[PDB]
Amino acid sequence: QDWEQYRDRVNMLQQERIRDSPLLQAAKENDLRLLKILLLNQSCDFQQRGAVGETALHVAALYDNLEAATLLMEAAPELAKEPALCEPFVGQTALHIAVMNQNLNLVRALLARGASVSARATGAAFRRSPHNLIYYGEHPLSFAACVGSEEIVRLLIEHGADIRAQDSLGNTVLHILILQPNKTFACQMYNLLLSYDEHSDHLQSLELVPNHQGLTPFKLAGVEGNTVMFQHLMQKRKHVQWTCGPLTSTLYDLTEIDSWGEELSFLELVVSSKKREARQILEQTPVKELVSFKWKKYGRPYFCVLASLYILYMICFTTCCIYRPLKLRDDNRTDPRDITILQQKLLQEAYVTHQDNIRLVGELVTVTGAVIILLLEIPDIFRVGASRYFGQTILGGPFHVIIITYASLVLLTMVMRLTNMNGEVVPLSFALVLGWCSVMYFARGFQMLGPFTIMIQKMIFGDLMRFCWLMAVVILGFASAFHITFQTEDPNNLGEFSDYPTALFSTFELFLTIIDGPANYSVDLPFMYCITYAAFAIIATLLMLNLFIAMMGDTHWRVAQERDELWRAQVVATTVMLERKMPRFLWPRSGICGYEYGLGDRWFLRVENHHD
Amino acid sequence: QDWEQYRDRVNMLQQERIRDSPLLQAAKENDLRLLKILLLNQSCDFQQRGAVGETALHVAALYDNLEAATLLMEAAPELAKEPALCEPFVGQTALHIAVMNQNLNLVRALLARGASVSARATGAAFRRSPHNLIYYGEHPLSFAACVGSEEIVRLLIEHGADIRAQDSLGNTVLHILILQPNKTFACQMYNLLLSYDEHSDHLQSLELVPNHQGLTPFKLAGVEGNTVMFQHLMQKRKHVQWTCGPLTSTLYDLTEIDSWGEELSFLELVVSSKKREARQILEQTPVKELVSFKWKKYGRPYFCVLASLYILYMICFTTCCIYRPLKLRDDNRTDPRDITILQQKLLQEAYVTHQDNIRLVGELVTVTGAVIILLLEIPDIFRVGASRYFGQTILGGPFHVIIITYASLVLLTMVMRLTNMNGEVVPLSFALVLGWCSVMYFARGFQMLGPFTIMIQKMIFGDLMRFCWLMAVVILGFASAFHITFQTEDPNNLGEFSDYPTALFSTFELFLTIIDGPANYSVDLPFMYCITYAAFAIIATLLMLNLFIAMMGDTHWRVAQERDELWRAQVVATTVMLERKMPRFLWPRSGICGYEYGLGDRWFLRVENHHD
Repeated sequence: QDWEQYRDRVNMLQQERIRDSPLLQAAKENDLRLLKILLLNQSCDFQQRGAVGETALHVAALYDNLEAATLLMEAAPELAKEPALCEPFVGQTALHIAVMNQNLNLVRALLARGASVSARATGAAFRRSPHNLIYYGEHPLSFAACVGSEEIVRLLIEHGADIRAQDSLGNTVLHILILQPNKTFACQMYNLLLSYDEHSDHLQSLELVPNHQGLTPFKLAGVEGNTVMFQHLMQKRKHVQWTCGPLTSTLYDLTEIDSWGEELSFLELVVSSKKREARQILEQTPVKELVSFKWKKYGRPYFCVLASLYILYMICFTTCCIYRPLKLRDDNRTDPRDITILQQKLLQEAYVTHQDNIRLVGELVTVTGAVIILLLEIPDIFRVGASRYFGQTILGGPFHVIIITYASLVLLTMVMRLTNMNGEVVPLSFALVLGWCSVMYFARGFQMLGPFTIMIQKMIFGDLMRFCWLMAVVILGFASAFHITFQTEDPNNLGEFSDYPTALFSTFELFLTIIDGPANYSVDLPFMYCITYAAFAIIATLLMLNLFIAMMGDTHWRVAQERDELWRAQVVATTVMLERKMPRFLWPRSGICGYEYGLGDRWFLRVENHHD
Repeated sequence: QDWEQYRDRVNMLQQERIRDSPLLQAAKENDLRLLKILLLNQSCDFQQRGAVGETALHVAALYDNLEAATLLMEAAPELAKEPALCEPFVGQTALHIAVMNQNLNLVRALLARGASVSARATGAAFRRSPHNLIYYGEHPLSFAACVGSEEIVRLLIEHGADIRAQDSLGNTVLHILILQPNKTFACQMYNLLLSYDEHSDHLQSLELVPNHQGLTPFKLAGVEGNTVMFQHLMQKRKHVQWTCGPLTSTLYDLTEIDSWGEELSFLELVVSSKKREARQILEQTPVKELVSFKWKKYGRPYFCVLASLYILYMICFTTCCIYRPLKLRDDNRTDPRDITILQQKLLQEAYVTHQDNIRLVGELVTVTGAVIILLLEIPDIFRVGASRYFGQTILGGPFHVIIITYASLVLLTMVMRLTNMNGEVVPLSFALVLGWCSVMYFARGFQMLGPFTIMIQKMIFGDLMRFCWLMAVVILGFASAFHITFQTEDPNNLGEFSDYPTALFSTFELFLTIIDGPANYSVDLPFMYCITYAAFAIIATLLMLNLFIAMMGDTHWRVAQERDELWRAQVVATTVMLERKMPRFLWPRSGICGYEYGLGDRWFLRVENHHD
C-alpha cells in the first residue's frame, strides 16, 4: 500500500471514531447542553481517545469551537498537556491546531492553563516532503509565523516561545518563513521576529543560525530563490554613503555573499540549486554587480587563456592521430575476399624514426594532458555527489561526461599502444569527436556563442531524443521492408540493402536524404519497392523531417528568455568554478577591504544607483 | 426544397394571414377600440386561424400585448386551451409563447383561465438540431427555466407544473438547463428547481433521472462539458472533514463518477464525447485526482508491461520476415530480359530444416498474436459503432485502423503460405510498416513522447494532406513535362524518365530533393529540359518545400495548448480503455470503501486542498 492511501485510511478512521463516541460527536458539533450533562454522572475517563490518539480537545480545536473546548478543560483539567500519538501526527498538541486555525481566544485559553509552547510536532506528515502541501515546522511559534497571524506570534513570545528553537531538520523559525509561498507576508513576519530577539550573542544571533545542512537563512534564501526575502536581508548589510542628486552610492557588506568560506560558498549554492527560482538571485543588486566584476576583471581573461590552451591541446591531439604508426600492408590477404578494402595495419615503431619522436612528444602531451583532466574532474565528482554534477547544464553539466570519457579514451589508446592491440582506431575515433565537442564547453564566455550552445544542449535532450524514438519506429518499419523486397533481388544491381544491418543503415541515411533514393534505371526494380518507397518518402522527408523543424522551430522561441537567462547563470557558475580551482596567486579577494579604511574588518562592495 | 427555405415560407405566410384578417391585424397592433367593436355584431367564429394554425391569442402573445389578449379571452373563453397545428409548431400553446417573452401578467391571465401547463410542444422546429438556435424542450416549465425567469417558474409550480416531466428526447428540465449556453444563470435555476422537489423517491429523485440515451444530468454535464454545472452537482456529493489551517480534507463521493457500472461509465462518455469542451471535466478536482490515481498506481505500469509485450511481438515478427523461405533462383530466366534483377523465389520448406522450426514457432507467435489483436478490436468495434471509433484521436483513433490492417495482413501472409502464392512480400512489406507504426500507439504514456505523437497525428491530417493535393498538381505538371522532353532522347543517357510511371516517381523524388537533378555532363541534354528544370526547382524546392515548413512551423505553435491538453485527455482514455479490458484479478476499485469506515456503502476519494 502507498503512504498516500495509508493516511487516507487514518484521516477517515478518525471520522469513524468521532461518530462512535457521543463525547467526540458533540465536541465538533459544539453541543453545550450535552457536555454539561455528559460530564456530571460519572464523567467518562478521557483515556477514550480518537483513532489518531487525540483527545476531545484536539477535535474541538480542529474546528473553531471555543465553548466546546472550555467546557472540556474545566471538567478535565489535564488535556492541554496531551499530544496526539499516531505515527504521522506525533506530538501535535491542541495548541498546534488552535494556532493553525488562528483561533485567538482558544490560544489564550490553552496558555492560561499552561499549554506547552515548546512541543515538537514530530509527525511524519509534518516533515518537508513533495507530497505534503505545507511545511510549517514543529513548534507552535513556527505554526503562527507561517499562517501570518501576528497576534498569535507575540502571544506565544509573552509566554516563553523560544525563537532560537530548531526542528528535526534544524530549521529555525526564520528558515521556515523563507520556504513559504506567501513571500510578501513573510517579510513583515521577519521584522516582527527580530524585535523579540533582544537577547544577543548566544550562537551568532537569530539570523546567522545554521541548518543541519549548514544553510543559514540568508544562504537558504539564495538556494530557495526567495528574491523578496533576499533584498530584505540585504537592508541590514548596506550603507548609504551619499546621495548626490539622483546618484546613490550604497556600500554593500559582501560578507555572507562572498566566499572566504571553505565549501559553503553562497554563490556555489545558488547556481547549483535544483530550484528554478534561484537563478534570479544572480540578478539582485549586490550580487549582479559582484559577479560582473569577478567575471570581467579576472574570470573572462582567465577563461580565454584557458580556452586556448585547450584548443592547442586538441589541435595537438589530432595531429598525433593523423600521424600514427601505419606501415604498408605487408600481406597478400587482400587477394582473397575481394570485398575487403583494407591496407596497412599498425606499428610498434615510435623508436626507429626521425619524425615519430616529434609525434612522441606530442603524444606525451596528450597522455599527460588527459591525466590532468582526470585530476581536475574526479576530485570534483566527490564534492557534489556524482549525480547532481552530471545533470545541471549550468554547473558544467554534460560536458563533464564528455571530458571524462574523452580522457578515458586517450588512456585506452595508451594501453592499445605498448601492448600492440589492433583496433586502435576505435578509441581514437571516439576521442576525436568527444575531444572536439568538448571545445564547445568554452562557449561559456562569448555572448555570441553562449546561449546558442545551451540551445544545442537543450534541443538534444528534449526535442531530438523524442524525435529519435519515432525515427527508430519508422526506420525499422521501412528498413525491414526494404530488406524483404531486395532479399529476392541480386545485390550487384542496387545493393543498398544487401544485409540487414546495412538495410537499417541505408534507411536511416534515406530518412535524412543523405544517401539518394536507391534507383538503377538499367534494371527492373521490384514493383513492391516503388510502393514502399513512395510511402517512405512521404513519411520520412515530407512529414517527419519537416515536422522536426517545426518541433525545433517552435520550442525555440519558447526558450528565448529562458536560454538567455540560463547563460547569465552559466557565466556565474563558470566564475565560481574558476575561483575554486586556480590558486590565489591569482584572484585577490573581491570588494574593497575595511581595516585600511577603518570601520571594520569586512570587505565591502560599492554600488552607485540612479533614481529614475 | 430545403427545410430552411420551407420554414421561411411558413414564417412569412403567417405574416400574410395576419394582414388579410382585420382581427389578427389588430391583435398584434393592440387596437382596443377595434376589438371592442369587432366582437359585438356577430363576433367572428375563431375557427378562422392563422397560417400556422394559431388563434388570435398566439399572435397577441407572440408580441407583448396584455390588453389585446385579455379582450380575446373575455369574449372567446376557449382560446387558451388551443394549440398551434402546423407540423413544425405542434402543440405550441399561448402559454408556450407568453413564458418565452417573460410576460408576467399574461401567464397569470392564462393560468387563471386554466391554461394547460403540461402541454408538449412537439414541433419539428423545437427539437434539438444544429439548425435550431434554441433547444428549450417541450413543456412551458422548460421554457421558463431556459429564459432565466424565476418568477414564471415558481408561478408554474404553484399551478401544477411537473418537474419530473420528460420531452420527446426524454430530457427532463434539468437535462435542458445543462444544454444552455448561459451557464452561470442555470446554476441559480438549478437551485430553484430542487426546492420544489420536496416529493421524493418516485424514480431516483429529480437529479439521477436518466435520458432516453441513458444520460443522467450529472452524466450529461460531462458529455456536454459543462464544468460550471459539474462543480455545482459535486457540492451535494462531497464532505469536508477538517480544516487544519490552510488544509481542507474534503471527501468526494465518487459514485456517479466511477464505474461500477456496466457500459454507461461516466469517464467513458467524457473522453469519447464529440464536444470539444468535454476535455475540461478531466481537470476538475474530484476527477483529476481520480484518474491520476488510476493511471499512476495501476494504469502506467500495466501500460508499460503491455507496451513491451508488443515491442517483443513486433521484433519477433520482423525476424520471421527477414528469415523467410527463400531458395536459390533455380532458373536461367534471368538470362533473357536483362532488365530483370531478380533471384530466388519462395519455398514450401518449413519442414525439411533445422533453423526454420525456430522460425516456425516464431511465426505461430505472429499468427496467434494477430488473431489476439482481432479478438480485442472487433468486439470493441460494435460497442462504439464503427464510425466514431476510428476518428476520435483520443479514443484510440487511427491506431485501430492500423492495428486491424496490420493483423489482417499477417493473416493474409498465412494464406499466402500454405497455398504457395508468389507475391508474399506485398503483405509482408505493408505489415512491417504498419506493425511498427502501431508501436507508436504506446507513446500514450510517456509525457516525453506523448504530445509529440499527437502532433504527428495532427500534421498528417490537416497540414500534410492539404500540401499533398497541391504536390500532385505540381508533380503531374512537371513529371508529364519531363517525360515529353526525354521521350525524344535515348534512355541509356539520363534514363530518369524512361516511362511515364517512372517520370511521376522521379519527379516526386525530385520534388523532395532525394534523387539528385538528372544531369549527364558528357552528353547534350535538350535545352527544353533546363528551362523546365529551372522552373521546377524554384517551384518545388524553393517555394513549395520551404512553404510547407512554414505551414508546419506556424500551425505548430497554434496547437501547443491544444496538443498538450489533448494528451492529458488521451491518458484518461487509455486508463478507461484498460480497466474495461484486463480483468479485475487486477485493478481493485478506486477510492476508499465505506462499510468498513461505516457511514454508507459508497466508495469515497479523499482530496486535501490548500487555501492560497
